[PDB]
Amino acid sequence: MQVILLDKVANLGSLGDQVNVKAGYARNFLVPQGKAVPATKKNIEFFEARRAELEAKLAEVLAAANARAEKINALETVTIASKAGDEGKLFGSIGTRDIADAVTAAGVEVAKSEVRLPNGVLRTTGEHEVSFQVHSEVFAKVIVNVVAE
Amino acid sequence: SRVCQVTGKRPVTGNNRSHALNATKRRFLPNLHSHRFWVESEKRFVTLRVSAKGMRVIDKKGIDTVLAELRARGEKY
RNA sequence: GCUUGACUGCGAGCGUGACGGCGCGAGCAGGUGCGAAAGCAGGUCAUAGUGAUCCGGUGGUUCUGAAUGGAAGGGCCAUC
RNA sequence: UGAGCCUUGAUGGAAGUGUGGACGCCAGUCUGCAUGGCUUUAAUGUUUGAUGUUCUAACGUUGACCCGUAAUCCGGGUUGCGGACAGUGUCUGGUGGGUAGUUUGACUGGGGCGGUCU
RNA sequence: GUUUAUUAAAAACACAGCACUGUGCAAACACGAAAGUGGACGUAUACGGUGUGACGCCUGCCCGGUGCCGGAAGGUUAAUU
RNA sequence: UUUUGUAUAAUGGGUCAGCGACUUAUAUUCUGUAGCAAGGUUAACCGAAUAGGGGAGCCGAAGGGAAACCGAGUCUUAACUGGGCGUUAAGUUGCAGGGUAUAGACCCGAAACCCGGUGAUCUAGCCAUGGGCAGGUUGAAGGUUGGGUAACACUAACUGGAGGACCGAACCGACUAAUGUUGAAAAAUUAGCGGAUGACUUGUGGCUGGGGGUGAAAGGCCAAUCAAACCGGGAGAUAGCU
RNA sequence: AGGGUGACAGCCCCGUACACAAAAAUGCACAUGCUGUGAGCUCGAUGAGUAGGGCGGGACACGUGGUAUCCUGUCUGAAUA
RNA sequence: UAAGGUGAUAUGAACCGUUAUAACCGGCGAUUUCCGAAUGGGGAAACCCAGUGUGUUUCGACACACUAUCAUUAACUGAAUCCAUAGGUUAAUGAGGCGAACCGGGGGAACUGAAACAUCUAAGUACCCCGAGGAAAAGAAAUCAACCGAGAUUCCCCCAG
Ligand SMILES: [Mg+2]
Ligand SMILES: [Mg+2]
Ligand SMILES: [Mg+2]
Ligand SMILES: [Mg+2]
Ligand SMILES: [Mg+2]
Ligand SMILES: [Mg+2]
Ligand SMILES: [Mg+2]
Ligand SMILES: [Mg+2]
Ligand SMILES: [Mg+2]
Ligand SMILES: [Mg+2]
Ligand SMILES: [Mg+2]
Ligand SMILES: [Mg+2]
Ligand SMILES: [Mg+2]
Ligand SMILES: [Mg+2]
Ligand SMILES: [Mg+2]
Ligand SMILES: [Mg+2]
Ligand SMILES: [Mg+2]
Ligand SMILES: [Mg+2]
Ligand SMILES: [Mg+2]
Ligand SMILES: [Mg+2]
Ligand SMILES: [Mg+2]
Ligand SMILES: [Mg+2]
Ligand SMILES: [Mg+2]
Ligand SMILES: [Mg+2]
Ligand SMILES: [Mg+2]
Ligand SMILES: [Mg+2]
Repeated sequence: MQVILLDKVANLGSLGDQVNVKAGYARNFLVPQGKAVPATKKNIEFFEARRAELEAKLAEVLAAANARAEKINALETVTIASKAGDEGKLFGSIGTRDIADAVTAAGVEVAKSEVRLPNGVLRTTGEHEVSFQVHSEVFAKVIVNVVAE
Repeated sequence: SRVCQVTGKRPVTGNNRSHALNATKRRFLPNLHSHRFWVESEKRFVTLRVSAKGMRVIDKKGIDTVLAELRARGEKY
């Protein structure tokens, strides 16, 4: 008896792996109790067509907006900035909605603080390029231009 | 009626056969068991009287398919 | 004392058995021992000391060998 | 828990103030513990058999209940008790005059006993 | 009391009593290839089997043989592998 | 008829009539006879049907050797002076007959063995439900009461009414004798005889079925039978016997 | 052919040879209607708890033999032109 | 078809008939008690007892017809358990039993033969059981052959005791 699994299931389980299980355990518990299925071949494809239409399908459909930064590779228009202070140095910080005020008209409009660099956010020159939260992987690139008024 | 509901197996006759080669009428009979099979296609327990082998047949072909026959052939279940 | 004739293949022609069979036999062929030679030796002075057929084993032998080549198995000679 | 494989400690960022186990060539030195400017060895993850607990989900219920059903059968269902035991098929060793089929010689001054049988 | 209906009525059978032995209940046992059933609507003061055969006084020795009971070493030993 | 032998006092037969036992089929061989003859002859089938067709095939003209194989020879053996079996006699197909083979194989006869039915109207045991026991004895427990004891014990009357209790009819049995024994009767009659409130007796109906029942156990009973019932069947079992 | 008729009948009777017959119900043939029914071509597909195997039996003339082939009660179990 | 007729033992009686409704033969129909598969229930066959819908110038009661079981189908209903399933009622089809042999299948002896007997035989016989047709069964190659080739099944004759 072989059968492929549905749910987790201990000492073997794996949401759809290919295990070989003792006769009885299956026709007596694993099924007629939803947790696996006779590896009827009609199935080893029926439940492999997933291991293809998925683990190489929707793991490639993850690449549709590379780095998300596609044509933002020449910096964005510096509407305002992000602030300044201390008569030369820096002093004022970024509100829970204040690194957009500059890049405040490019892509789309939002307003949340997925803070990435848990430091006092270095206070010096002004123009930096780290990454910020763009997704579960990639990043982005733009700059910051202060205002002299 | 020692008779496998799935496979048709009933008892058969043969001899025994000593070293002296003595023929004596005997019977071979099916390893029968009668089991509670879960259908779900019917959300119920159909209990067939089966031979290990019948059970293997069910384990392969598939219950819904076995139950297909019988019904297909008039049998109860 | 020297030896392996307690040889292999055969066998005119006798015996004795209802039969199965048993028995005696010179002589021919090959090969051998003893003897200077003539020659003797196919066990033991003779007559008891034994068990058919089947089946099976062992050795030898292409005789056979189910499409063909082989093989298995069968035959034949020896033997258990 | 017997045996294989994978491995991280044994055969094939210095010196000093400090430690468990030992075939240690008979008197070593280590194998590790702290620090201080392919073949002889221990535990994991395993794979593979043995033994043991317990589980439940096959299977038993000649406990209780529901319904079919005005029913001491049956079936279904619920619950409880057991439980992969028990039991049953196939194979197998033993026992097995309970049952069966048979055998159990001839000669012989009748037969048997004795004796005899080439 | 019983018995050989038809050549045997007895000293044979049976009996109450006694003993051994098995049986925890879905009992043992028994009819039955089974289902079902007797035992028993009983439950060890019960149920079966075997022997003895009111009662009195009593029932010694033997466990080699055969039968049966117990034995978690060893030897030998089936299917299977 | 059987026997060494039978008037035999050994078998069979009262007598007459009718019936009653070596057959049939297919093979196979031999003899007789017929045809053809180194050949003879067809089977199924066809058919124009006892013709004709059909020569599949069978037997025979060649054996020897286990065989390969060789061949009027061949085998034995290394080979045989030789040995064995062969080469020198005509087959074949009908027809009648003599034997044999397989078949019931000349006829009749077992005790039995196997299969499948029928039978508890007799009997055995059990279940249900019903019926029956004249008459006469004995007189258990228990109870009352007196006597009696410190109280119990104990004791006498009475009362009571047990019992596989007694005697004895019906009823159930069947110990002895005689009769009978081509019976009145396929188990009785007559005189005696055991039980007779019980482990009694009996009516109706029911259950148990053959290696099975039932059995207070004799191998007893299961429809006049029982160490394995009756009926039909295997079946013409088999019979080296008569 | 045969049968009968007062004894044995071609010509006495009934028949036989031969030639003939059905309103009806049916049988078989064809021809047609009805309901069906599927026909031809091209591209496909091609029988798994199966074949095979262990064990036990059974069937093959074949009695486990050196024993192929077949069925299968029991345990198992392929390839895929 | 007809000039004779109402079967027979079996006369007689009373009748029918002669040119087409005597009789006689054949085709098709009517009727066809009870018992019997037996089917409303029962039952010791030919008898007992119902229920439901009907029907009577005398619409009590007594006549007529339906009402067995099982399977398939449908409709209506409908549990434990709310849906479902089970179950229940009804309706329409069908079956049921009988009976020669031949046939297919399930199971399957013994005497007997082996001059005893167990392997072996008798024999897959007798017998029992189920099933079916006019026939049954089998059948169009995972067959044979044998290096040429055959071309399903069945049956017969040889091959060959
Ligand atoms: Mg015996
Ligand atoms: Mg004698
Ligand atoms: Mg007495
Ligand atoms: Mg008597
Ligand atoms: Mg007497
Ligand atoms: Mg007792
Ligand atoms: Mg005694
Ligand atoms: Mg005594
Ligand atoms: Mg005499
Ligand atoms: Mg005389
Ligand atoms: Mg005389
Ligand atoms: Mg008395
Ligand atoms: Mg008396
Ligand atoms: Mg009298
Ligand atoms: Mg009676
Ligand atoms: Mg009698
Ligand atoms: Mg008889
Ligand atoms: Mg016979
Ligand atoms: Mg006879
Ligand atoms: Mg194919
Ligand atoms: Mg009726
Ligand atoms: Mg009736
Ligand atoms: Mg016999
Ligand atoms: Mg014999
Ligand atoms: Mg047909
Ligand atoms: Mg070809």
